Amino acid sequence: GAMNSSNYAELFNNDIKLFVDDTNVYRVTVHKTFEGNVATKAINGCIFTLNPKTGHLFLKIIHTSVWAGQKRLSQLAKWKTAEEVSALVRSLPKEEQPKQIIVTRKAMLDPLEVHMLDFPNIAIRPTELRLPFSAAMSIDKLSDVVMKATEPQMVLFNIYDDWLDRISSYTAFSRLTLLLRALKTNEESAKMILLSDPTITIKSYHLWPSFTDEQWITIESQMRDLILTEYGRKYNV
Amino acid sequence: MNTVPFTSAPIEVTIGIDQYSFNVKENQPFHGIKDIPIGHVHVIHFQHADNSSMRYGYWFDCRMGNFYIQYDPKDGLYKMMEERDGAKFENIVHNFKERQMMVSYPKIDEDDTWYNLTEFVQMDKIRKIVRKDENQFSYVDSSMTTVQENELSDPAHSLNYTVINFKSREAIRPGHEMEDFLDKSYYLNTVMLQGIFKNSSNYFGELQFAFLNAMFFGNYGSSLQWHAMIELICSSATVPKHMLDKLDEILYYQIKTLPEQYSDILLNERVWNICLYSSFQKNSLHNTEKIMENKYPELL
Ligand SMILES: N#Cc1c(O)c2ccccc2[nH]c1=O
Repeated sequence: GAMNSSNYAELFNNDIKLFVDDTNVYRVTVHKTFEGNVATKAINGCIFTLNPKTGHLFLKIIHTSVWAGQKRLSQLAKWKTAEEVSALVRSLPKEEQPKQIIVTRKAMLDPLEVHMLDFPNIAIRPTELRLPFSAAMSIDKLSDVVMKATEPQMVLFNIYDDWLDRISSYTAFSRLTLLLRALKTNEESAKMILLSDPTITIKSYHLWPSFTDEQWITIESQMRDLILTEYGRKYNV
Repeated sequence: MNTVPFTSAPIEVTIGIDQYSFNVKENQPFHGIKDIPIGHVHVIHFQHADNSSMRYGYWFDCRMGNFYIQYDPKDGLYKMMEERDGAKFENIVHNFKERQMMVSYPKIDEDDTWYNLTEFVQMDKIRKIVRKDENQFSYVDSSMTTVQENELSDPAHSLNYTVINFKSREAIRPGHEMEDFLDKSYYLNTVMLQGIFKNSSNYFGELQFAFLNAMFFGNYGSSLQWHAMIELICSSATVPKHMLDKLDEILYYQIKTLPEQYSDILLNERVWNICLYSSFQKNSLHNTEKIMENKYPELL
């Protein structure tokens, strides 16, 4: 059934699974019209489909042309997400197809279930975890490829860079969710922590900076402090 | 006007005949029911005084044979049985009618309730949902499960209602996933009406039969089927006008007849709220919406 704090280690076992986050699929800017009404302008979006064991990210860029002449776009966005996830699964060799797909938002369950009818053995699960994957567009290289797209495109990344050479998947996922939670809570402060030092660079083939083990401890501690601060700055504590 | 006579009544029992019911005492001199209107199916049903577990009963049509009820002390129930000798039957019945040992089907002349509840119900269709081909009548009880319930365990004792499942390949055309899930018209009109039921009369007949089994026996899988068949129509944007108007009449009489005290278990809040207030057909069921609001405003 649902994925929660009690079955958290299941994410790192050897059954292939994927998280799907649709938060950033349909993105708009709201603005005033000349007549003083309000209108939206869509910008490019993305489906965030992530294997939490290996770090493999299937970033399907959603180009604004997919919304042209369509109605009820927030509803359509869930179905388009499910269409593209189903297309991705069908494109993978059988031995790479997931056994489970975990959606971060319960509204994706029916769309994905219906699109996956041909795969009755792939379990579609919700989660009780509040995962911070909406902040994926705070990762500069991901935001850049989404905004620059002129047509629908799939881009593959490893969201863990080379971390799995040194740490386990469990620890890598914990680091990723800490970084993303920080970026979600105070993006400016998080980016300052990461990228305030120009001497600590991001490899061309990576998303995050090339921190040593000891620098990651310092970074991770700075991210926790940021989240706790914002939690206080918020509720006043 | 036909007659379902009874060998005897050895155990105390509440006997139903269609929407009517009467209590018979242990060994009371009761020999059956007369004046049964010809032209409709009927159901004769039972609830024992000592064990309200298992309401059970028999669907029959007197045009198809001469039937009688006899208590079996081995299986412990009132059984329907057909009499193949027409003279013996006329002779046993006339004797029973002369001794005034039969209750009269108590139909008020103005009253069309039973016709309205069974308008599309045919015995030949009942006998395909309830499979026991050696008899012309059909046994149903509170506990019998449906084909669909069993798939999710004795097949010979099942209710073979048409399986309806909104998240199934049958309901969803490849390439029309969102379209078919949000508007069930292709599943209703092509798959079910044109393909399986052949016409709306057979569809309504199964819906009406499912309701009657839910009401008279508390049969849970029948209630599931009744609600699924309502939801499939209401969740379709394209439904022939004659079907929507007929559905409103069908449901109106079903809601009218339902015991006020059974609404908590026989009515699914989600389906009814969706059907009357959110669905494509939210404005096409005026009579049903009006009776539901005045009789069960809590559910909504
Ligand atoms: N035993 C016995 C029978 C009956 O009591 C009976 C009663 C009503 C009608 C037909 C009947 N036939 C029988 O074989």
